[PDB]
Amino acid sequence: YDDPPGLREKAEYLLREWVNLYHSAAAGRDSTKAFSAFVGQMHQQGILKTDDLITRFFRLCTEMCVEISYRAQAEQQHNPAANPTMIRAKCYHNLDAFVRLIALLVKHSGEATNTVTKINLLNKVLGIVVGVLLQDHDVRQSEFQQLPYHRIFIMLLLELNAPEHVLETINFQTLTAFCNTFHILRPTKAPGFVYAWLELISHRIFIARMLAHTPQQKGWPMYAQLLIDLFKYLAPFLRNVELTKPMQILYKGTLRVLLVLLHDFPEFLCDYHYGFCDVIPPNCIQLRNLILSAFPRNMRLPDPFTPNLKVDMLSEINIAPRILTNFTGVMPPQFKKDLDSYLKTRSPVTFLSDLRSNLQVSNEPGNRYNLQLINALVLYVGTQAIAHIHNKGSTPSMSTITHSAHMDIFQNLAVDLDTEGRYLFLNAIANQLRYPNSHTHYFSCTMLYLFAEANTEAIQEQITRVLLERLIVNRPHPWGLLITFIELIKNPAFKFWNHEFVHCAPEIEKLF
Amino acid sequence: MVTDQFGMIGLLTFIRAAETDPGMVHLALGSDLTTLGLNLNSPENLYPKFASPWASSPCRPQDIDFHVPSEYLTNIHIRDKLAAIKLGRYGEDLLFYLYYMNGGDVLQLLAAVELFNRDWRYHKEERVWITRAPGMEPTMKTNTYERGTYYFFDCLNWRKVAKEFHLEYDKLEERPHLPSTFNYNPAQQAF
Amino acid sequence: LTKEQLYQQAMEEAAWHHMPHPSDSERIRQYLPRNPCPTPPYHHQMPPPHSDTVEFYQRLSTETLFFIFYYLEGTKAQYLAAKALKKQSWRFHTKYMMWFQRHEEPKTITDEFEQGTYIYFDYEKWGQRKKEGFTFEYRYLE
Repeated sequence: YDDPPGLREKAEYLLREWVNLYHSAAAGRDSTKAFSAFVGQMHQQGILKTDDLITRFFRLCTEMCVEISYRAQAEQQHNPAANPTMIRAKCYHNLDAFVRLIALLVKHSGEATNTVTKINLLNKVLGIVVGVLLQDHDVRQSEFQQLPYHRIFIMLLLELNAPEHVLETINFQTLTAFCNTFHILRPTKAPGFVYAWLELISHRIFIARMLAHTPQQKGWPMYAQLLIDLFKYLAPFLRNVELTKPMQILYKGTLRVLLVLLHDFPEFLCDYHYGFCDVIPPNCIQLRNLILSAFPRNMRLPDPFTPNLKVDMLSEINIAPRILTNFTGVMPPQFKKDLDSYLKTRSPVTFLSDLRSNLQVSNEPGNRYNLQLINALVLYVGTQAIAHIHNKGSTPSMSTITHSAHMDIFQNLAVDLDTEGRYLFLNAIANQLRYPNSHTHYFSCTMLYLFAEANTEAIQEQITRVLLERLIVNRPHPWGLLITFIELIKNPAFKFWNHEFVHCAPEIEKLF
Repeated sequence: MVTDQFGMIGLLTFIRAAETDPGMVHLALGSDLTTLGLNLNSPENLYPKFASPWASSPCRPQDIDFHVPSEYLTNIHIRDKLAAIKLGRYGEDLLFYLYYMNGGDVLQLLAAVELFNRDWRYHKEERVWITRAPGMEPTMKTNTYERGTYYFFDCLNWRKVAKEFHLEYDKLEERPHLPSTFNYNPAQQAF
Repeated sequence: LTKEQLYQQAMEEAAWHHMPHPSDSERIRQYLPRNPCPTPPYHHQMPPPHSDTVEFYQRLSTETLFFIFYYLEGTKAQYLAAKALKKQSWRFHTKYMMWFQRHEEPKTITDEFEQGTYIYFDYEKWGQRKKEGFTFEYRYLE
């Protein structure tokens, strides 16, 4: 009922024959002749008659390659004495053949200027392989293997990134197709394909094409989305204390790719830090340190070791950072309405308690606080406060950020929340302590002021806990963070050493 | 004083726990990133030589599919006439090349075996290949060691250099052994 | 963990048993495939620094360069090796598919072809052979 009878035999014959031709003594011209002849026979077999039969053809070929891979692996397991190199060489044989066929079909689809047909065929084949992957994953489960799909995807990617004009004119749509493909194949959607998936993202030519060669940084949003998917998958396991070996390796890999992105494309991590932090768990210090340490290339950071004043960066303090993530949309319309209303009229005062009730939506087990809503609240209120101060006629200082509706929220959330809430809150504040700008300065002053005019000693203990925690770990360390922490120690206007938590444990006391 | 893990107590307990278990370091002290394969202190990019998320070393020139002229590709033409790969009939230069370039591979071990056949011995501590020098006999010869001028291979300058050594037989390696691990994958142990 | 997340962890644990091989990403190496193995710590786990430069390939012996050229087809290694050969005054022939060097200045030199006595590397016997009165046509050079 699936396919018309005899179709699988046609597909098998054609595929096998193309496998024979591809590895045959064939150079460029020979490949052109063999391709023309093969397309001819393909027409003659009545396959390219309709899009349906084409879909069936590609699907059958894909499934055949997959089953060949499975047979190879089973053969390897039953006979461990067999050379694994040849076992891999069979899969490589058939898969490379099929991939080359696909690439050649895409390249010569329609006329030279006919990019639409080529792209449509690309998304067609890709979608087909994706469907086969999902079906195979759903039916085999633990028996699922990634080798065929992995090789197909990466080899097709390499084939379509070849240095030729036709592929160059459609490069962006190609990268788009591969991006959509990789998004549909999310680790939360296809767990057993995770490793290869990462290798599909962190691959050198894909990173090069997405973040470097693509002009106007148009590839940045898509890659950012893929990274967000990875972080989403990693989040629930990283939040847990114990971490299994698979998760450990996946995490190490993530560290490596993130290190690469940090060293080569700091502006990318800089422009999209908010979403990443909005996905990454607060207890993961290294990742957030990799992301918060990102800052533009042209900027030269002042020495944090021996600071003279804020006059060295005074030209960059008035410069507002860039947030390519709509955080205001996270907030419910009514909540945002009341928020702006209070930020405008500073009334009523009950809005604080109502707000605290509004950011701990307890309707699902495990999670007690809407972290994203907290981050959104902190960032929005902060930016609004900066705007208000600037519109007033002055710049945000230690004395200019005080006694406002914006500060009332911070104070209230600081004193009228439990340890968890204030933990997430202070993390939300510390996430803005980065390279010299308006945000890092305002939130540094905010953090320090919250420490100073603190009701209980517990709040101070929490602030010190955060600022220290983000500095005990290995490099890298965010600039604004380090500065903000230094201000707690250097300036005697806080009486830091007079507190009890500093003299709590011998290890802690010896740490300072 | 905070009576939870959100205070300094939770932090110190996390430090101790991370000092105990290595699989819990992601939350506490974190791992040294400079110990990883890539070089963080490089003026140029490192992504074009980025192999895999689990690679402990950057790409080798023999791992980069560069676009060579069509005249260079001859494997399809001479797949029948080209001589097979025999380590025995190669020069020591080629042997050293196959040793140093193919790290973590069986080819390094095979090259090491051939070198071992050419009366070369690998010093485990000196991390270099050492052999006898022509006309040079050791000054002192004991049952545990021997010292004198020998020939070692400088890999930095890629040239055979003479140097006086104090070679202990324990520090020297016997014949290299070949693994029998079926379907071995290093990326599996990148935890 | 959620039920779904436990399923994800289990699946990842399952796929961990067969992680993608390093050779799954690169084109199929015909003569020198990547065959990983437990290498002793005292041995060099990675190649020496600056081994990606052409100057590093200049230090190599000729036989090594030919080895790289013939057994590492379509790689950067073949590129660097070929560069090192050309800088060492080695001309590559198209029809015979081998490198040649002037053993001595040829008697007859024209723009059509260059006939004389040269030396070459036989890929079949793996060694250097000398050719007398060899006509090196420029129709097979690029």
